[PDB]
Amino acid sequence: YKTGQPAADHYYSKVTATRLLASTNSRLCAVFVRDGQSVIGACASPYEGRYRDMYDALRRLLYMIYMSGLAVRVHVSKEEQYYDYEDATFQTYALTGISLCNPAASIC
Amino acid sequence: DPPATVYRYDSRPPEDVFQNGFTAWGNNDNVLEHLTGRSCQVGSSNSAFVSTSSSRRYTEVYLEHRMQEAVEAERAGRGTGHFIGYIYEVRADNNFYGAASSYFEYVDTYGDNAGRILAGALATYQSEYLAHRRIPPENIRRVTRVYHNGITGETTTTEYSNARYVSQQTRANPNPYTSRRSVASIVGTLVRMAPVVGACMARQAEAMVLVYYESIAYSF
Amino acid sequence: GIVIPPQEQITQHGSPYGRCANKTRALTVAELRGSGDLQEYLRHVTRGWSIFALYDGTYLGVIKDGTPGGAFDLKTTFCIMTTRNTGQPATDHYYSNVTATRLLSSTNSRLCAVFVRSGQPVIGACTSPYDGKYWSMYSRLRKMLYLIYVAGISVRVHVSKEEQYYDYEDATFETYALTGISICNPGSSLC
Amino acid sequence: CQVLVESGGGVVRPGRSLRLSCAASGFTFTSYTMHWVRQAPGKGLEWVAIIWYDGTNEDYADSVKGRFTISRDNSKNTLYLDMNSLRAEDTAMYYCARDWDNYGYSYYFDYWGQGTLVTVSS
Amino acid sequence: HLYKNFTVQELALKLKGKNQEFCLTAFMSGRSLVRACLSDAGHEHDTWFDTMLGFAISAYALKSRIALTVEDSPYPGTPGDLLELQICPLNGYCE
Amino acid sequence: KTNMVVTSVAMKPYEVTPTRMLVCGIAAKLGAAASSPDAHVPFCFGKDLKRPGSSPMEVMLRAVFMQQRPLRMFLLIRMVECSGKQDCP
Amino acid sequence: VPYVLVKTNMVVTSVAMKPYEVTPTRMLVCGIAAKLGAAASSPDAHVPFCFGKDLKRPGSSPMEVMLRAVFMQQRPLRMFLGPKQLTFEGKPALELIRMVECSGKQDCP
Amino acid sequence: QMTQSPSTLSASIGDRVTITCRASQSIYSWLAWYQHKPGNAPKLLIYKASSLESGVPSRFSGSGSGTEFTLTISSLQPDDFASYYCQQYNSYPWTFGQGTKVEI
Repeated sequence: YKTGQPAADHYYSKVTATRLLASTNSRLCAVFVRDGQSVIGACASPYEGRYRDMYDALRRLLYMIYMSGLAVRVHVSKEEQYYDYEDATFQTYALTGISLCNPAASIC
Repeated sequence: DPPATVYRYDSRPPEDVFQNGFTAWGNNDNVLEHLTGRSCQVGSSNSAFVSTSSSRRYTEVYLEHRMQEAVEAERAGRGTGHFIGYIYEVRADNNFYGAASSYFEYVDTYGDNAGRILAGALATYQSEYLAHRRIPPENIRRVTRVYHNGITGETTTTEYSNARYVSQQTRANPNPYTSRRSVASIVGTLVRMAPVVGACMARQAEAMVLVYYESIAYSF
Repeated sequence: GIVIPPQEQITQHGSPYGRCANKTRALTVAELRGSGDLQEYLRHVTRGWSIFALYDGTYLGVIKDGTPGGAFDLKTTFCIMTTRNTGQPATDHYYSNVTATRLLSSTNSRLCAVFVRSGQPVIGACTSPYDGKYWSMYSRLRKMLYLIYVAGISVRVHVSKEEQYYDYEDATFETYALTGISICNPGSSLC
Repeated sequence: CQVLVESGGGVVRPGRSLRLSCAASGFTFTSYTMHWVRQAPGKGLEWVAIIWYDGTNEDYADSVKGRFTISRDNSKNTLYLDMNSLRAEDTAMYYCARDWDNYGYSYYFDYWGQGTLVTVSS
Repeated sequence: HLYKNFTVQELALKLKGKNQEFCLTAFMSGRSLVRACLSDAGHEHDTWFDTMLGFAISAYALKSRIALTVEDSPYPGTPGDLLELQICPLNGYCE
Repeated sequence: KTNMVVTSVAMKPYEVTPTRMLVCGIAAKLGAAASSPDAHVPFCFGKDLKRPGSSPMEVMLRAVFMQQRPLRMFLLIRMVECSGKQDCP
Repeated sequence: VPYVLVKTNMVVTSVAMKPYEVTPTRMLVCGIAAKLGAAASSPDAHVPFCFGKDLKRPGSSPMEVMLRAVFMQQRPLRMFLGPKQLTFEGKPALELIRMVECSGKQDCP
Repeated sequence: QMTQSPSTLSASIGDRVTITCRASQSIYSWLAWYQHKPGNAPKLLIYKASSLESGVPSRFSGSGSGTEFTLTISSLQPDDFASYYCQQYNSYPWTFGQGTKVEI
C-alpha cells in the first residue's frame, strides 16, 4: 500500500534477521531484531514494486545475514507498507538496502 | 559483563560427569584452531579448550534439533528413536574466556587477514565460553535430563542437583585468551548442519559430517 | 620466464587520468623489457620529450623504475589489450589435481583464477560472461569456481586454447580460457 | 568547455545508406556514454541509439532495430551512425548527445549538437 | 529404477560438442558405484540446468545423501540420464 | 499446519508443462510422534522455468531447510517462520 | 583531478549494497576495506569502495563473485581505485576498476 | 506517453511561468527538463525534478509529486524564450515531451 510518505531513506542500525516470510507469487519478508526487540520489517519483491529489480542483489545478502547472524543495518524505503505479518506490532516497510555493520570502522 | 552460569551439552550419564566431569582433548591453546574447527577434527583433535555456551536457549535448540534426528532415523529404520541428553549448569570460575572477546582480541593483535569473518560470527552466535584444560566435578551444579520415547512421542524433563557442588562467589573471566600466531593453514570455519554449531561443541558432545561454513553461507 | 604478450596487443595511446580502458591492462617494466619489438615500436612511435605511465614504473629512451601506482599520475598509460586470438586449434587441454588461487577481475571483463599444484602455478584459466565465444559458460562456472575456492579442493581444469588472455602481470604461467572444471579423484571415467 | 559538432546530412532516396558523424573536443570522446536522438518536423523528440564508454552495449529503439548500426571511435574522437534501408519516416533532424552522469548508463543528456538534416523522399 | 541413500563422491561439469553436460559419481560403501550425467538438449534458452547445477553443488558441499532416479543407459561405460535430485534429511537417511 | 519443519527438499520435472519445475518434498512436525500421521506431510511448490532468477519463496525455503528452525504453513500458498516460544512452541 | 591510485594489501572488512541515486538501471555494491600494517589514524583503515552493477541483465558480476569470495575468506588484495566517486554513508567512496589477489612480497609490497 | 501542458503561453519580462507534465505511470523523481532553442542545441536545465546543473540561473524550479511534475520560471528574462521538454528515464522507452513555447 502506497502510504504517500515523502520517499526518504530510513536508517536502522545494529539489527539481525529473523522470521522470514514468503509466499508463492509474492514478496518475501524479514523481521529485524536488536537487543531482543523488533525494530523494522523489510520486504523485497521481484514481481511488483518500485525496487522490483533490487531483489536478486537483496537475496544475495539476506540469505547470508540469515545464515550468519552478522551485524546488519537496514536502509528502508517507507513509500510502501505491507501487512503480511499477522498482528504485527512492528511496522512493515519496503527494503532498499542491506549494509554489513563494522563497529571498528564506526560507520554503523 | 561475564556470565555467572554457563550451560554445556553432553551425552555422558549423570553418574559419570558428577564424579569425572569434562576434560580437554589435548593441549592446543590457539583460539582459532578451536573456533575454526581444525583442533576438533577426526585424527587432529588436540584441543586444550572445552567449549560451552552462556545462553540456555542455544543449548536447548541443539537438544530440540537432535530430538528430530533421532525420530527421523526411526522413520528410515536405522535408529532406535529413544534419546538421552544432558545440560550441565557450570558456574564460571576465573578460567573461562568468551569466544567473541577471544576472537576479536586475536584479530586486532595479529593482523586482520588471519581470521575468518564467519569464525567471529559463529563465536557471537554461539555465545561460546571456553573452559581451560579441565572442569572439576566441584564446578557442576545442575544437570537437566531429557528423555524421549519414540513409541509415545512424549518428552520427560528432570532436574538434578549436585552432591559435590561447592558454593562460591565466582564469575567468568572478562579478559580474553592470548595465543601465538597460528602456523596452521586454516581452510574454513567447520560447522555442523541442523542447526549451525561449531565443530568443537558438536564433537565434544559425543560419524558426524563437518561442513565448511564458507561453502554453504552464500547461495549458489 | 616472464610471459610477454605479443606486439599486436597494444593500443595506440591509452586513456588519460591513469585508468586504462575496459578490457585492457597496465604495462609493467618487466614485460616491456621482455620483447625488443615493443621496445623499438614505442621507440619510434612516440617522439619528443614524452614520459608515459606504467604500473611498475615509467617509459622515456631509458626506462626508470618506481613504486606500484606512483607513476599513474601522468595521463598517458600504456594499455595492453588483454585478449589475443592465437588461431590455435579448438581442442581440449586438461590439467589435473590443481586448486584455485590469485583471482583476477576487472570492470566489465573476465574472472581469472590461477590454478596451482604442489606450490607452483600450472595454467591460468579464466571465464568471461561478456566477451569471448565461451560467454555462455560464466553463469555455469562461477558456481564451481566459488565452491572450489571456498573449500580448496583438488580439481582438474579443462581449457580450450583458442584465446589467450593477459590479465595477470609478470605471470610465468600462461593464461587461457577454461571450459570444464571437475571435482575428481584419481582413476575415474568422469575425470 | 564541451562541444559537439554534427556532420553528414542530406537528401537520401529510400533504401540507401548514409553516415552521420559527430566530433567532440576538450574531453575524452567516449569516456561517456553517447546517444543518438532525432526530431521529426513538428513532433516530439525520441531516442534511438546508445553507446557505452567502450562499445560493450549498443541497444536501439524499436523503430531503428535492424536498420541502424551505431559505432564509436576514440582514435579520431568520432561517433558514427550508419543508416541502411532508410524509410520515409526518418526524415528528421538528427544529433548526438553526451550523458552527464559519466562512466556510463544515464538516460539524460548534457551536451547535444547543432543538429543535421537528413531527409528521405522520392 | 530408484536409488536411495547415496552420498555424492565426484562432480564434474564438462563440454560435449556444442552442448555441455554435468554429472555426479555417487558411491556408497554398501552397494556398487553409480554415475549419471545430464546435458542441455533444447534447454539452452531455459533455466532448468542452472538450478539443477545449483542443487548438485549444494548437495556436494553440504555433504548430504541423495535419492535419485536415473534412466538406464544401454551403452556400457556411459552414464545414464538423471531426472530428479533429492537432498536427504541432514545428518541422516532418506525414507 | 503449525510448528512444521522441512525434512526433504527436492525439485522435479513437471510433465504438465515442459517450462515448469516443482520443488517437492516431505515436511515433519518438530517433536511429534513418528506414528502420528500429522508429522509426515507432503509439501509442494512450483517455479516457472522461463523466469531468470530464483523465486523469493525458494530462497527462504533453502535458508529454513539449512538452519532447521520451524515453520507454520498456511495450507503451499505461504509459510511463516515461528516467532517465539509462546507463539510457535 | 584524482589520478588513479594503486591501493595495496587491503582486506574487505564490510560489504554494503545500495540503490544508485542516478538511474534506476544500476545497483551499487560497495564495501569498507582496511589495510594491514598502517595505523588507524589515517583513513586507510576504513577506505570505502564502490562499484555499479547492471540490473537489467540477471546474474552476478564476476567482480561481485570475487568480492563475495575474498571478503568471506578475509584475504589480501590490490585495487586500482579511481577516478570516479560515489556517495556512501554521506562520504565519498572511490570506484575500483580491477582487483588482484596478492601473491607475495613482490606482488603486493 | 508523457504529456505537457499548456501547448503555448506568453509572459512579459519579470513574470513567472508554470508548465506541467503528466505520465500514464509513475516516474518517481526520474525527470529531466530541457530547453529547446529553435535552431540550436538543447541545454539541460532541470535534473532529478529538483536539482540544477552547473551554470544555470536559479530562477528555474521543479516539483516532483509522483505522477504530476511542475516546472516554474520565477522571473523571465528574454533568454527564456524556447520550448520545454519533460523526459523520463525510468522505463522503456525514454520518452520525451512535446514542447511548450514561451514568447511575448
